[PDB]
Amino acid sequence: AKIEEGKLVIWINGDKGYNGLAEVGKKFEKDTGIKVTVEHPDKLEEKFPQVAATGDGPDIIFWAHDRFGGYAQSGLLAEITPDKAFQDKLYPFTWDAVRYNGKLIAYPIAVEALSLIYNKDLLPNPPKTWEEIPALDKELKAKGKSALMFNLQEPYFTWPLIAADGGYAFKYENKYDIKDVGVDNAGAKAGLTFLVDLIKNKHMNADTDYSIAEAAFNKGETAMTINGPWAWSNIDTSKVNYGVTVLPTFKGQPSKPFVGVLSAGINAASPNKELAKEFLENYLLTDEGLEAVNKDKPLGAVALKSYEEELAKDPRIAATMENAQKGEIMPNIPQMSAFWYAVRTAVINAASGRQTVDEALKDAQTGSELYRQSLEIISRYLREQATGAADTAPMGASGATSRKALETLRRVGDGVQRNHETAFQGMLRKLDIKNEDDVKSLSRVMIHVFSDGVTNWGRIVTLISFGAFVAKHLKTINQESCIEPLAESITDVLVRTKRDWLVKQRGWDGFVEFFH
Ligand SMILES: COc1cc(N2C[C@@H](C)n3c(c(CCCOc4cc(C)c(Cl)c(C)c4)c4ccc(Cl)c(-c5c(C)nn(C)c5C)c43)C2=O)c2c(cc(C(=O)O)n2C)c1OC
Ligand SMILES: OC[C@H]1O[C@H](O[C@H]2[C@H](O)[C@@H](O)[C@@H](O)O[C@@H]2CO)[C@H](O)[C@@H](O)[C@@H]1O
Repeated sequence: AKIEEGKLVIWINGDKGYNGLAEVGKKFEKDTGIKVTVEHPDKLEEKFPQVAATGDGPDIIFWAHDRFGGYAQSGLLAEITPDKAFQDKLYPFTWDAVRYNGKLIAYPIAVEALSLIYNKDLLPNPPKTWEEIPALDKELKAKGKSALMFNLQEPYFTWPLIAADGGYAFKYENKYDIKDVGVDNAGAKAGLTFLVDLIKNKHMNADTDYSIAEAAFNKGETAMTINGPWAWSNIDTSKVNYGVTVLPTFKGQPSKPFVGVLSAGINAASPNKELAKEFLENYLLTDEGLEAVNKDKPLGAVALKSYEEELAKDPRIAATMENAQKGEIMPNIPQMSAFWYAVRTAVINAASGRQTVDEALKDAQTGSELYRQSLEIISRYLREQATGAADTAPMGASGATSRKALETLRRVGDGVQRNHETAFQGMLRKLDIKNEDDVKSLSRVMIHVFSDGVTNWGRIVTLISFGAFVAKHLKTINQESCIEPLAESITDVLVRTKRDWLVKQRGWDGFVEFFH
């Protein structure tokens, strides 16, 4: 659980040009004598947060920018401080994607969007609408072919259709109303229903994954796929005559892909930060570094202006950027992980018939909102307990649940602190909480005490009640500013460790019901 000094270990996804990246790594070694090892582990985006938390993991991690806010919030990423001469070399909007709480937390590499990829020998004129695909499949079935196959196991691929008629993740208005989540509105239902009808009508198969769709397209069995620039390499190898074009419309509106910026972050625990900065700035993020990677697997529209000027002339890149402009740049906020996990489950379940569309997307909504809803409740309870007066500000979206949960919490939590005063007092003294630093350390003890045994609402109340007990203390010793970080810490333990149980209860609505 310690990163070796004097070399660089890099993680990148197995669908990217890791062989090309290693070539850049060989050029680095040739100059510096430093060995660069490139790995592509399965589920690297899930592994990185676990291993980095213990001071382990790679020196550099590559992923789309959406995951990096969560990493940064957890303290896992070194701040990046390029000089102006280096910053000026990349498009300002790519830097924006890797900015979190005012600070740059990675190097942007390339802009990625999904496009429609089509076999020009089977389909000289690709469909402009989703709606015409059923009839097109019927035509192609008569030839022993099919219209469309794409990965149905990852929600990234289905999201453009879900968002077309009005589905959205976190509402953007001045900022991201994390409280306003749009995964179960009429637009999202209409899009996912269209997909589920395609499967029911035998135009697609719920089990199709990345590998199956890729093989089917690259063997000329299906006339269309939906994929990103990284996929073009393998299609070149297959010698399918393909084009890349704008995704189909749904209900007269453009498909709206979530746009990712492939980004390179530096592990906060790396003893090799200067090596990493040197590698990224002066080897990778150059014309020749990016070309080496791009020649292995296309990056998309790269962040480096000098090299993108060349790539932009490619009609596949123009198509990529057209789709991107119709879509939206992903948030990098910490709750994106939870959003993706919820929507993944919803798509799979609706596709398989395990849930209806309405059942599936309702669960997704609950799952995506759970962090913020929980924090509203816990923060307000903590602060009103500590100060003696309630917060007057409006709840917001799903404000009844919040209000009702806080009402219930007050009633059911009243007993608890009195009833367990002695044990709460004893635990308080052993913890010796004095400052914000102490608060940040509590996470481990807290997890431990809330571990094992059973899960029920009473125990959740006990968790939060001790929270309020600590908050009251923090206020009396003039550390009122520590209550909000205490609330965040309790929320994080709750929603992570109890996610599936919470969603099963219909979230905080279950709580209000249970103590009715
Ligand atoms: C093992 O299975 C259990 C355990 C519990 N309990 C009882 C005791 C151990 N307990 C519990 C909590 C809430 C979870 C942790 O809460 C926090 C802890 C820390 C360190 C922080 Cl900083 C914060 C903000 C919250 C307790 C919280 C405080 C104390 Cl002092 C105790 C406690 C008591 C009472 N006696 N002792 C010796 C201690 C250490 C806390 C906790 O989860 C269970 C259940 C089921 C329930 C229930 O139905 O209510 N409870 C409360 C359980 O499953 C069998
Ligand atoms: O499906 C959810 C998944 O979507 C995105 O991951 C993409 C990634 O951006 C692409 O570069 C490519 O590798 O395909 C992935 C989908 O399989 C998000 O970036 C990711 O965080 C999320 O889990």
